[PDB]
Amino acid sequence: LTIDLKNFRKPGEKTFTQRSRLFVGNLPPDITEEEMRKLFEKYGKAGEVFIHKDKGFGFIRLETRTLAEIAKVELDNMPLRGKQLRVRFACHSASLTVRNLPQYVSNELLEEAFSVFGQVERAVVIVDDRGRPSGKGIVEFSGKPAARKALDRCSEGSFLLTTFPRPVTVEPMDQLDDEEGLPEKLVHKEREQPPRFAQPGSFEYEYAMRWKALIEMEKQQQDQVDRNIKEAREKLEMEME
Amino acid sequence: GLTIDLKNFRKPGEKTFTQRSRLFVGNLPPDITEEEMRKLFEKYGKAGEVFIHKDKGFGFIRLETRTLAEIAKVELDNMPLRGKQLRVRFACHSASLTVRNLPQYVSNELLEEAFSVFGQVERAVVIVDDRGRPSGKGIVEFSGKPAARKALDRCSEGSFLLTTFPRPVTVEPMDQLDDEEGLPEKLVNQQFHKEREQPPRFAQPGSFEYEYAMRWKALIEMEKQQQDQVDRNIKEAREKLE
Ligand SMILES: *CC(=O)N1CCN(S(=O)(=O)c2ccc(OC)cc2)C(C(=O)NCc2ccc(OC)cc2)C1
Ligand SMILES: *CC(=O)N1CCN(S(=O)(=O)c2ccc(OC)cc2)[C@@H](C(=O)NCc2ccc(OC)cc2)C1
Repeated sequence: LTIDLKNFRKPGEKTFTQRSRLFVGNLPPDITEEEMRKLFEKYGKAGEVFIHKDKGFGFIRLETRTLAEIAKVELDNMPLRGKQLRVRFACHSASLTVRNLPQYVSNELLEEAFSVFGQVERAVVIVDDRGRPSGKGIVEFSGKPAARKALDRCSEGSFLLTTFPRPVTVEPMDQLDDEEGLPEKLVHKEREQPPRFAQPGSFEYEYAMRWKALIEMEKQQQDQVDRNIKEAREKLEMEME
Repeated sequence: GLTIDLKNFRKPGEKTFTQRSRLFVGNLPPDITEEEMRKLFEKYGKAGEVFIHKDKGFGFIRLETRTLAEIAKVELDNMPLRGKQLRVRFACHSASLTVRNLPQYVSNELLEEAFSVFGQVERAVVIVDDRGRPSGKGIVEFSGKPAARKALDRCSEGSFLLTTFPRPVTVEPMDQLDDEEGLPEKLVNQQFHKEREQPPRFAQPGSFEYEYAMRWKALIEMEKQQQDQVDRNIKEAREKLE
């Protein structure tokens, strides 16, 4: 009910990062940076506010992500001078996936390693439901160039995180919104049928079945690819002794 | 000091007291009671289900809104109570599903009502990309494990069709993954130092690890040029059939 700013932070969490930046769209036309701060003025001070008055949307950075998530629920679809403000988390411009993490790698060892290409805001080695590592990681930098450095250096180079000499793999993080998704308000031939199970003997069944048989050979063939890739890697694992 | 003040503002339509506002609460003092647990989270409104494991030590508590359980998470995690230091996290989801091969013109509400034929859906979502286009994937979250197993089972046996186009959806079990909390330093023996005595660095060419790392690299090079043949080979058959 009543939050103490100046005491509202997850441990280690950094302030005014790209993760606590908001996209505020479907804006009124007379909107200014001054009025932007006014809407979010209860969430404490805000960092940068960039407002594309031509496109009718803008950005504002808050202190912590939870502050922004609070804001996002209090101000989404909020009516402002005729239009309904849409409020979402902004895309991360320097987010990176890391595969082939070793063990005894930790959120901190990652932030330490990747810090060599620029300022890291966050780095987390993703853990399964049993608390163990998956081999995947997240590394979010302060700005684009540090991620283009990290991306490029780790593709041409061989970046080893531990004594074990299998280098890590580094790809850009796909910026997908899996909270709001696609509502009906957005978006007739394709709807004129309901969700149903394709019934045997029908035309739609036969096509469904033609598709599922094509996924089969696609899986069978992929399976032979990652089968001998697996055992080649596996051979390699042996010779290290 | 400066503050924020809220009240009772939840979106309409959004379901409440789902698995997604359930907090795991660990490191409990052994004399913890339910009555005392609710008083603890009473800042954040009346709470739904409260569980306390038999040997005390940990429990769970449904809050109303995911965003409400966020606020309680950061204000109460690491909080001392009777000397112990509470670990607050979100509990896992026991009834979560990813769906692939979605047809176009599917929405959160359609997906939701589609999969209700198997049980109580609490959330559906059509994952979109950076330009707000559907991604072809989606999440379906049920309230109970039996519903999500039913939706799994009936969707590998049959061809579930969400629109008129006869391309059946693919329905897999949501891999439970923590990209929020990860594996901190404090949560990690002897091979530990075997492994951690080389700092992060690049392989220096002409070294017993550069030659090895190159091998690991050449296998990635193969793996990719081989999957492309398959991509090639399948995309040809895919078009034919269509
Ligand atoms: C996903 C996850 O973190 N799990 C799976 C089961 N639970 S839970 O926290 O998801 C959960 C279970 C029941 C419930 O309400 C009745 C709410 C939440 C987990 C957990 O915390 N248990 C610890 C555990 C048990 C067993 C194993 O391996 C055999 C590992 C961890 C963990
Ligand atoms: C990249 C970015 O800042 N966004 C966030 C706001 N929206 S979104 O609501 O579609 C969204 C997509 C992905 C996501 O990942 C976390 C979060 C939100 C975006 C958006 O609509 N950008 C404007 C735009 C400009 C041009 C075009 O051309 C098709 C489309 C959209 C993306």
